[PDB]
Amino acid sequence: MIPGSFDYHRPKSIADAVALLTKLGEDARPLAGGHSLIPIMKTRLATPEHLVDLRDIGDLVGIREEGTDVVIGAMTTQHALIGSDFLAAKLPIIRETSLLIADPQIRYMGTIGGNAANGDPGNDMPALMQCLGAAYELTGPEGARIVAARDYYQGAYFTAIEPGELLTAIRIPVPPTGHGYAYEKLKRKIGDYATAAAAVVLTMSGGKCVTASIGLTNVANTPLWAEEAGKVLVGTALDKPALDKAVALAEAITAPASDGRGPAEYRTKMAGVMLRRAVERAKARA
Amino acid sequence: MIPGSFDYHRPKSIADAVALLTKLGEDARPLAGGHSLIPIMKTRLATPEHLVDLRDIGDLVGIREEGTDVVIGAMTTQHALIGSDFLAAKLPIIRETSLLIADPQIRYMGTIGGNAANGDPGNDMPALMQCLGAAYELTGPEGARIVAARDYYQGAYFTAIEPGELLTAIRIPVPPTGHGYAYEKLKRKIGDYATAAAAVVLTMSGGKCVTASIGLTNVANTPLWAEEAGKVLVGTALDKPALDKAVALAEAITAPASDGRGPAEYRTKMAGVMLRRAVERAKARAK
Amino acid sequence: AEKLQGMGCKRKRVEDIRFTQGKGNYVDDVKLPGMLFGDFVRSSHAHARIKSIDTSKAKALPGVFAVLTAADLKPLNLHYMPTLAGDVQAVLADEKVLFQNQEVAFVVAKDRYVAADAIELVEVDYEPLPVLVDPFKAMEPDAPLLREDIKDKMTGAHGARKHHNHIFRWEIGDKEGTDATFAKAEVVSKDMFTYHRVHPSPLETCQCVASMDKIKGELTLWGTFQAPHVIRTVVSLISGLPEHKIHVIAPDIGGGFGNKVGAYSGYVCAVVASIVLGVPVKWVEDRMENLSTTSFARDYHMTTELAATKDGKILAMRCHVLADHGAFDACADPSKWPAGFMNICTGSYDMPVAHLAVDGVYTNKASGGVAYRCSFRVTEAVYAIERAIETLAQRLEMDSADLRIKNFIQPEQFPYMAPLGWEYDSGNYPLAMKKAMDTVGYHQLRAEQKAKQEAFKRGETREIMGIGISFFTEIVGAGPSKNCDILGVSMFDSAEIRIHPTGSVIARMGTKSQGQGHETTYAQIIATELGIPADDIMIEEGNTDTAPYGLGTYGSRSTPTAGAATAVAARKIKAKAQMIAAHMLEVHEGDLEWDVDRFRVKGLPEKFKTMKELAWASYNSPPPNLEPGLEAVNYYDPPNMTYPFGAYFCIMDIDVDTGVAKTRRFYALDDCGTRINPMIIEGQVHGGLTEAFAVAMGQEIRYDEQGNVLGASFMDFFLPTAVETPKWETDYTVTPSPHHPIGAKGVGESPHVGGVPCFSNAVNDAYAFLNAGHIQMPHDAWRLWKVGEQLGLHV
Amino acid sequence: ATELGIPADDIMIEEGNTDTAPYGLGTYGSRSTPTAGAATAVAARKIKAKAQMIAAHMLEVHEGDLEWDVDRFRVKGLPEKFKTMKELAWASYNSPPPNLEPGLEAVN
Amino acid sequence: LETCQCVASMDKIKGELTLWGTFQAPHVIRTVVSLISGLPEHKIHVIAPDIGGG
Amino acid sequence: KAHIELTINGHPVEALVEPRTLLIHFIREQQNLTGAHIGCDTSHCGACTVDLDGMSVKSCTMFAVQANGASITTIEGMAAPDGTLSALQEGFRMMHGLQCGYCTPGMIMRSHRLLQENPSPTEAEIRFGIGGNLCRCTGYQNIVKAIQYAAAKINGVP
Amino acid sequence: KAHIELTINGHPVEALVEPRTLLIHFIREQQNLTGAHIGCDTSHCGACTVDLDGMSVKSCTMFAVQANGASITTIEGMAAPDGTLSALQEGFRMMHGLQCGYCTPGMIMRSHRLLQENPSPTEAEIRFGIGGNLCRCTGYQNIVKAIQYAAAKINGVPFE
Ligand SMILES: Cc1cc2nc3c(=O)[nH]c(=O)nc-3n(C[C@H](O)[C@H](O)[C@H](O)COP(=O)(O)OP(=O)(O)OC[C@H]3O[C@@H](n4cnc5c(N)ncnc54)[C@H](O)[C@@H]3O)c2cc1C
Ligand SMILES: Cc1cc2nc3c(=O)[nH]c(=O)nc-3n(C[C@H](O)[C@H](O)[C@H](O)COP(=O)(O)OP(=O)(O)OC[C@H]3O[C@@H](n4cnc5c(N)ncnc54)[C@H](O)[C@@H]3O)c2cc1C
Ligand SMILES: Nc1ccn([C@@H]2O[C@H](COP(=O)(O)OP(=O)(O)OC[C@H]3Oc4nc5nc(N)nc(O)c5nc4C(S)=C3S)[C@@H](O)[C@H]2O)c(=O)n1
Ligand code: FES
Ligand code: FES
Ligand code: FES
Ligand code: FES
Repeated sequence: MIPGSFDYHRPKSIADAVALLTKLGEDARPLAGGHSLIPIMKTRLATPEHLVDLRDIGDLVGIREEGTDVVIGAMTTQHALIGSDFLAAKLPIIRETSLLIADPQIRYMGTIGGNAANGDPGNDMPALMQCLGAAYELTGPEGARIVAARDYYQGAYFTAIEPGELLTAIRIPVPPTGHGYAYEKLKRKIGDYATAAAAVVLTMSGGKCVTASIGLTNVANTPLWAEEAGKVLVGTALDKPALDKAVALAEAITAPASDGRGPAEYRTKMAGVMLRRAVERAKARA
Repeated sequence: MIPGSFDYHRPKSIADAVALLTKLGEDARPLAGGHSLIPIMKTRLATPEHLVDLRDIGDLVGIREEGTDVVIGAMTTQHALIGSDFLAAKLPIIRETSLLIADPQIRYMGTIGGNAANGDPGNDMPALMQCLGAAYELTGPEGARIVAARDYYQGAYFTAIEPGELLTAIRIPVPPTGHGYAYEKLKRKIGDYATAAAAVVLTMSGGKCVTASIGLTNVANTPLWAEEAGKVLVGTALDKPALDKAVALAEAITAPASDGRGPAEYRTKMAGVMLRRAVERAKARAK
Repeated sequence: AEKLQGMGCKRKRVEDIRFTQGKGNYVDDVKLPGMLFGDFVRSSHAHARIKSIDTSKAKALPGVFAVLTAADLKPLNLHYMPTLAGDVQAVLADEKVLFQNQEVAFVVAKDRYVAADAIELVEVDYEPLPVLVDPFKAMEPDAPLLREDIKDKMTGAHGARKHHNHIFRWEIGDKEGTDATFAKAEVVSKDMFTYHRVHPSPLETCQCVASMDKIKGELTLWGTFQAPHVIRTVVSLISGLPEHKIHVIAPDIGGGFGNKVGAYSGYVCAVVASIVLGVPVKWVEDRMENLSTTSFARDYHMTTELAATKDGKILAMRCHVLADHGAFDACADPSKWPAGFMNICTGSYDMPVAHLAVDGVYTNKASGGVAYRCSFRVTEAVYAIERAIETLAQRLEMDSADLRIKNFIQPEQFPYMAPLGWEYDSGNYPLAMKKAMDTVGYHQLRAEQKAKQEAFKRGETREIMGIGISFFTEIVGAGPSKNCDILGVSMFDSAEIRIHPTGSVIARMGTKSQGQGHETTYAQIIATELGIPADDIMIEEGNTDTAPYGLGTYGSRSTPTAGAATAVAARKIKAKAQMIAAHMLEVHEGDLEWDVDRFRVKGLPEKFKTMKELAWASYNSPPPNLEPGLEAVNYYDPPNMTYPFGAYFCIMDIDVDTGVAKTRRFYALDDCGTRINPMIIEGQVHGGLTEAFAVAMGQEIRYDEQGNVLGASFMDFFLPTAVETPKWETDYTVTPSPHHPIGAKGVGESPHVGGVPCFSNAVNDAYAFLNAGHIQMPHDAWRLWKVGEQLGLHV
Repeated sequence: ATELGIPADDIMIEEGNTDTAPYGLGTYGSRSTPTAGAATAVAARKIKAKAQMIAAHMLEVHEGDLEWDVDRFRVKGLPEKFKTMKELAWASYNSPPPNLEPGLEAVN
Repeated sequence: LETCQCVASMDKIKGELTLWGTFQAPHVIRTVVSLISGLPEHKIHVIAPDIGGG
Repeated sequence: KAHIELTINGHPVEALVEPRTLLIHFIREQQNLTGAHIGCDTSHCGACTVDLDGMSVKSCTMFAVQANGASITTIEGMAAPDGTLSALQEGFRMMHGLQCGYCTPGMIMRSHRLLQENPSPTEAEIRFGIGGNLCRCTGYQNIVKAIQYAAAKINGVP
Repeated sequence: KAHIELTINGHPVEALVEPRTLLIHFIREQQNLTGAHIGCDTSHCGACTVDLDGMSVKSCTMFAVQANGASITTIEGMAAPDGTLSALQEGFRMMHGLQCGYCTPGMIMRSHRLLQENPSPTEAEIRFGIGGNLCRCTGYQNIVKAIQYAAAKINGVPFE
C-alpha cells in the first residue's frame, strides 16, 4: 500500500517535461492519470526517484480532426473520450471500448495516452489502436517522431518509446461513413482486464466486406493486430465459412497467459468467440 | 486571572532599559520579580502595553560592600537576601524581615528593588529602609541621582521616582558591630501584609541606648520613619516608662486603613505593641 | 402507537445517522496521544527454517521505535498464542515458517509510512523445506513434518500418536447400523464434493489500537472483535493482567462475517509493543494480508453417500470429510466440536441412521476454516446433503423436488431427533416447499427445460437451463451449557436493562454487531415487552467494562441468545412493575392485567398505571417491600439451538461456448420464526445471497505446488459489483421456535448456507442431461467452458 | 473484599458516569457509607448467596452443610472439601448449575 | 481548591449531550438537565471525573 | 515536503506534505476527516471515493500533491449547513442501503456525482454507474433503491 | 508571537507563545502537562508550583516568555524511568498526604526543592517551608509526615 519516497515535478510545457525526463533519466517516470503507475508504486514493484506529472500541460489534452485523422492528446481522459459527441460521430468504437475499461472513478483520471503507453497487455486501447491503424506521436530530446501502434509493443512493459520521450498525441485515421465497428470483451467482472477481447472495424458494399481490421486484447504478452484474419474477411459475405477462417487465423497468433482468467487454451478459444461476436455486431452496424 | 495583551522587552543593560522606559512612556512598566505587577495585570487593575523585563541585566543583581555601605542591586531576590552570610553578619535585620515576606515561591522571584519601588504600604522593605536610613540610587534619561528612603514615599502608589527612571540599587549604611535589631510583624497568616509591623535598630553602651531608629509598616498610606519615637529612647534604659513615650510618639503619626485586618484604631494600637516587642528583642540582641 | 416501533416494525436504523455522515468510529479512526504504528515483516516462503533475522538496519531508521522478533516474545511465553480449537498458532515465527505471508517480525514506527519503509530493511535468512499443500497427501508416509513444535514424526495411522500431520479424527452416528444399511440397500449414491477455500473478506480489515497505561497498570485495547469479552479473558490468561485492568473496546466494525472472531498475531504484537514502549500502538492490515493470513473459510473434501430404495426412500447417509486446516488449527468452534455442527448433514430429511467421520490435517497455508456465514460448518453440511439429494435423484431417475417431498421430516415430528444427534425445534417443510414451487412455477419450468434441452440437441440454441433447489435446515444459537463452550465459558449470552426515572432506558448486551442492526432491533424487543417507544431506548455493545459478559456475535446466535436474554430481562422488569402497580393501586398483583403500556385492574379498567408512571414511582415512591429503581439482568442459557429453514430456487442459463452463466431468477424463502424487523432480515438475505453467488460462481483462494498463495487480492478475488449481483426475490413463512422467549430464530447466515448449494445445484442441473457428473465449484466461465469442452460441445 | 474473600486489589471501583454507574443521589451529608456502603454489602451478600448455591451443587452437599472460611466454603466436618470464591466465579461461567443463571453479579 | 467548572458537548449529529463537570451528584444533574433541556436521560451522558474537592 | 493549498468541504486547507502521501491518508490522518475509508490496496473497492473538481476519484490512487489547488468534498461535507441530511443520506437510511456502514461514505460520494451526471437514471444505469464501489453487506439491491429515492427527492426540490 | 526554547522534564521544547500567556497555561494548554493546577487568582495557593532553574515558582505568576532558556520540572517529571516513584511520591501515598489530589503536584514540586534546600528539616521547618502551598483536604499533618518519610528515604536515616 505505501510507496517509496520520490520527488514530484510539475513541468509547464512538453518541452520542459522532456528536458526533465532526459536529465533525470531512468529514475524518472511521467505521471498521467496515475491509475496504473500509482498501484504499482504502492506494491513497490515500481520505485522511481522522480515523478513528472503532466497535469499542467494543456496541449496534451484535446480531441481534433486534422486532415483525414482524429488527433487525441495523450492526457485526454477516458471520461472525456466517452463524452465527446464528435468522437462518437467519427469513431464510435472508442466510446464503446472506453465504457468497457475500468470503472467510473478510474475513467475520470485515466488517460488515453497512459493506456497506450503503459505496456500492460491487459490494457484495452492498444489493440483498438492497432485495429484502427493509429500512429503514436512521440516527442523527445532529439525531436518528434511517429511510431505505428502496430509497431509499438514488444512485450509486457516493453515498448518502442526511448529515453526522455513522451507520447504526446494519438493520430487515428477516420474510417468511412457508415463503417461497422465493435469491441467485444470477456471479463470476470467490472474492472477486470480481458480474458480476451476483440476490436473490429469493417466496411461493406453490395452485401460484401470491402475492408476489415481486427485487434486482439490480452491474449499474448502484447496486443495483437490480426492481419491475416482481417484479410480473409475481405470479399466475403461475412458468413459462417468466412468467420471460421478468420477465427482460425486469429487463434493461431495468440499466446495467452494462464492465470485466474483461465488457461491459455481457453483464452485462445475466447479470442475467437469474441472475434465472431464483434464481427457480427460490426456487420449489423455497417 | 487573564491580563491584557502587551509587548515584551528584554533590555541588555541598565542604559537600554532606561531608554526604553523613556521612549515608551507610562504604557511601559519595568518587570522585576512580577509578584506584585503580574497579580494586578491579571485583575486588569493594570493594563500596561509594554513590559520591560530586567532579567538579562546582570548588573542589577548583587550584594556589594562599598565604602561604609552595603549596596544591593534592585533585582536581588528575597531568597538571595536570606541566603547571604555577609548580610547575616552586617545587617541581620534584612534576613529577619525577608523571612516575614510572602512565602518561599514568592521569595524566589520577588526582588528588593521591586519591594522598595512598588509603593504598596503593605510592603515590608520600605519602612525597614527608612529605619536603616538607606538611600535609593535612581538612573534615568537625565542621569543618576539619590533619594533617601525617608523621602521616597509620598502616598499609596505615589513615590519620588520620575518618568524613565529605574531604581538600580539600595545603599545601606552598615550599622555598628554589636547593634540590636528586630522586625516584629502582626499578620493574619503567612503571606499577609502586616496589620502593623515595626523595624528597630539600636545600639547600647553601659546600660543606656546610644542610637535608635524605628520604622512602621502598613499603618499609613506610606511607610513611616517614627523619628521622634526613636529619639526619645536615646539615653534611656529602654524600660517600660521609656517605651511608653516612644509608643505615644509612634502611634501619633499613624493613620491606618480600616480593612479586613481590623479598624484603624486597632492597627494604631498594634503599631505600638509591635514597637514595644521589637525594641525588647533589639535590646536583648544589642551587644 | 406511532412512536412505539416495536417487534415486527420495519424500524429505520439508528446506526445510519452517524454512518451516512462519516461519524462512525471504526478502529483506524482512533487517534491517541503518542500513538505509534506497527506492522509485520512477513514470510516470502511457505515452508522454511529461519536461520537468521537481521533487524539492525530497520532499528537504525529514524522514526523506528522497536522491531520485535520471536526472541522478544518467547520470554513472555507469547511466541505462540492459544486458538479456539485448542491448538496454538505462532505469533512471530521462531524456528520455522509454515505459510506464505506468516508474521516474522513486528516493526513499530512513528507512522505507517515509516513502518512500511522499515519492514523492507529487515533481512530474513531462510532454509527451504519441502512444501505440503495437497491435503490428500498430508498423511502419506513421506509427508513433510510441519508442526515440529507439537508433533514428532509419525508416518502412518497405527502408531501411539496419529500421523504428524493429522490434527483430529471425529466421528458421530451409528457406524454399524449405517454400514449394515449400505450393505443391503438397493441404491447407493456416492460422490466426493469439494467445498473450496474462500475468505470472508470484510470491507474493513482486521486491526486494533493497544494502549498500555504503565502508570495505572491498565491495558485498553480497541479492536475489530466479534467477541470482545472472550478476547478480554484470553488476553488476561496469556498476559497475566487481570480482567478488571483490561478494557477491551469493540467500536463500530466495518463487517466481520466471521473474520473477526479469533485473535491474530497483530493484536498480540500491538499489545506487547505497547507494554514495552508505554505508548499506544495501532496495527491495521492491508487487504492482501487480510486475504492471505486471516481466517479462510471452507476447504472440506466430503465423500458423501446416500442409501435408498429404488422408489426413493432414503435409508441412511454415510459421510467422511477431509478437512484442510492450514498450518495451525485456529478453527473457531465450540470446544467439543472440532468439525463444528457438520453433524447436521442429514438435513431436512427423515433418515433412520447415519454416520459422519471428519479428519483434519495440517498443510502449509493460513489457518481458519470456520468463517463466512458457516454457522460452524453448516455451510458444508447443507452443501453435502443438498448436492447428494440431487445426485441421488439423477441415479433414481426421479425429479429431485419429488425426492425431497417423499423424505421431508413432517411438522408433527417436531421436536425431531435427527440421526446424528440434534433435536430440531420446529419446522413446516412441506408447506414452504409447496409455496416455493408454486411461486416459481416449478413443474412448468421443468417442461420448459425439457424443451430447451431438445432444442440444444437439434442445434437450435447454445444455452442450457438449470433449476437449482436448496431446501435446508439451519442450526443456530450456540448454545446449551451441557455441550457448548468457548474455551470453557459456556455459550450463554446476556442483557442488562435499566429504566431511568423519567422513563428512558439504557440497555447493553453481551453480543457485538458488525452491521446486523442490533442497536435498532434489541430496542424493538424491549419496546414491545414494556410499552416504551424504541427511540427512548439506547442499546450499547462491545465495551467489556460496561456490557454484561457474553460470548459475542457469530453462529447467528444474537437473536437466539441475547435476544432471548433481552426479553427475559424485560419480563423481570415487567414483573417488578406489576408489584409497583399493585402497591399504588392497592390491589393484589393477581388482580392486574397488562395492556400494551400499562397495568389495569381487572374489571375496573379505569384504574391503571402506565409503565412510565411506574418507572417514576420506583424512584419517587418505592414500595417499602421492594428495592428502589427499575432494572434487570438476564444471562440466558439456551435449552436448545434454533433451527430456521428455507426453500431456495435458482433458474440459471449458461452459454456453453463461453462458460458464462447468468442467473435468471433467484427465489429465497426463509423461515426464522418470529420476525423482529422485516427490513433488516431482508437486507441480511440480500447480503448473504450475494456472498453465496460469489462463492459458488467465482471466489477462491488457491495455493500452488511451491506454496505461493494465489488470487489473494481484489485483482482476482471475486467480489461482485452491482452489475454482476442478481436481483433477489425473497419470501417467508413463520414457524416459531417453541422454546425461545419470543419465538425468534436466527437468520443472518441462512442465505449463504442455503444459497451456495442452490447456485451449485442449478449449474449441475443445467449439465445433467449431458451427463457431466458433479461439477466442482467455483462455476466461473473457464471452468464451465472446460465442462463443455470435455463433453464435446465445442466441435 | 471482606464480604466475598476477593482481595481489594482485584476489585475496580468506579463512580460518576451516569451511563454506567447505577442511579444514586450522590455524595453529600456524609451519606456515602450509610447508603452506598450499605448497598455494597447487600449486593455482595447476594453474590455470596449465589456462590453458596454453586458450592453446594459442586460439592454435592446441602447449603446448610457449608461454612464460610474467609474466602471459601468448606463442608462442615470435612474441611478438605471446599470451593474458593475464585473457583466459584469460574464455575458460574464454566459449569452453571442447571437451575441458576450463568455469571456472578448483583445490584442493590 | 478546584473551583466549579464543566465542559458541555452537544453532539448535533446524534442529538446527545455529554456534560463533564464538577458534580457531587451527577445522576441528579442528569435528571435536572433533562427536565430543563427536554433531552431524554438516555441521551444525556453526565461525567463527573476526578474532582478537586467539593 | 511540498506546500499545498486546496479547499475541502468549502474550507481552505494549507499543509506541508511528502509527495508520496496518498490523498486518502492526508484526508484521514492529517485532516482528521475519517469518513472516507480504505477497503483495499489495489484500487478496486471505492471506499475512499471523494468528489474532486467535479469528478469521482479513488483517493487511495492519487497523491495529496496532485490535489494541490483542488476543491474536494468528503462525506462530512454532504449535510447542509443547518445539519439537514442530503437526499442521498436520507435515501440510504430510508431504503436500508447500508449495514456495517463501511462502504457508505464512498457510495454516497460516488452517487452524488452519478446524479449530477444523470439526474434520472434507470436501474441498469445506477448499477453500472456504481461499478467502482464494492459493498459486502447489502447485496446492492437496497443501494439502488436509495439512489432512486434520492433522485425523486432531488427532482422534486425546484 | 514570541519564539521560546527551553527544557521541560529533561526534554527540549520549542514553541511559539503570546507574551501574555501565563506559564501555567503554556504548561497545561500547549504542552498538555495537566498535573500542575490552578487554585486561585491572587498567587496564594501554590497549586501551580513548578521547579524552574533550581527555584520553586508559582507558574501562574510568570509569563511563558520569562521561561525562555529555562529548565523546568513538573510533576510528570518526578517518577523514575523504571516506573518507580520518587521518594516524595511514595511518601505522599504511604503517609496519606493527599485526598482529592488537587494540591498534590504543587506540594510535591515545592517539597522537591525544600529537601534540596534543607535535606533534614524539622517539623517547624517543613511547615514554614511549604507555607506557599494550600491544601483543603488533609489538614497538613499527613503532608508533614510524607515529607519526613521522603527525607528519611533520601538520607538513609530517620530524623524526627
Ligand atoms: C481497478 C482498475 C481497473 C482497471 N481496468 C482496466 C481495464 O479494464 N482496461 C484498461 O485498459 N485499463 C484498466 N485499468 C488501467 C487504467 O486504464 C489506467 O488508467 C491505464 O492503464 C494507464 O493510464 P494512466 O493515465 O492512469 O497512466 P499512469 O498510471 O499515469 O501511467 C502508466 C504508465 O504509462 C507511462 N505514461 C503515461 N503517460 C505517458 C505519456 N504521455 N508518454 C509516455 N509515458 C507515459 C507512465 O510513466 C507509466 O509507466 C484499470 C485500472 C484500475 C486501477
Ligand atoms: C501571595 C503574595 C503575598 C505577598 N506577601 C508580601 C508581604 O508579606 N510583604 C511584602 O513586602 N511583599 C509581599 N508580597 C509582594 C512581593 O514582595 C512582591 O515581590 C513585591 O511587592 C514587588 O517586587 P517584585 O520584584 O515582584 O516587583 P514587580 O511585581 O515586578 O514590580 C512591582 C512594581 O514595581 C515596579 N518596579 C519593579 N522594579 C523596579 C525598579 N528596579 N525600578 C523602578 N520600578 C520598579 C514595577 O514596574 C511595578 O510597578 C506578596 C506577594 C504575593 C503574590
Ligand atoms: N427472527 C429474527 C432473526 C433476526 N432478525 C434480525 O436480524 C439481525 C441478525 O440477527 P441474527 O440472525 O440473530 O444474527 P446475528 O446478529 O448474530 O449476526 C451474525 C451473522 O451475521 C451475518 N450477517 C452480517 N451482516 C453484516 N452487515 N455484517 C456481518 O459481519 C455479518 N456477518 C454474518 C455472519 S458470519 C453471522 S454469524 C438482527 O438485527 C435481528 O434482530 C430479526 O429481525 N428476526
Ligand atoms: S481503498 Fe479501495 S479503491 Fe481506494
Ligand atoms: S454497508 Fe457494509 S460494506 Fe457496504
Ligand atoms: S494558581 Fe494559586 S498560586 Fe498559582
Ligand atoms: S489533597 Fe485536596 S487540596 Fe490537598
